[PDB]
Amino acid sequence: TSIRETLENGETRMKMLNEFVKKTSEEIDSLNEDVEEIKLQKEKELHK
Amino acid sequence: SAHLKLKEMQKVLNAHRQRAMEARSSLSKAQNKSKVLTALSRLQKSGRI
Repeated sequence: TSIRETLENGETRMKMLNEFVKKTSEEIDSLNEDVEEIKLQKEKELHK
Repeated sequence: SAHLKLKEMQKVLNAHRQRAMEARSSLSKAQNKSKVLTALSRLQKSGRI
């Protein structure tokens, strides 16, 4: 019973860590897109 | 009568004026929402907030 509880807690922690890693990857992709947009804006609008 | 006609047509201008403002106001509101929507599409997508 103790080993089953530990395995269930470990599986829940692994699922939470996977969800957090997916959210972090989505946030990193969004930040990269925003940085690319900012670089394109600084390249185009500064040409004058 | 000349200046009478003048005031007449200038009254029309006033009407046009305000009605134009009306349209302009609406347009502004519209475009306002538009750019507001841009924030709703951008600020929430970047995830920084």
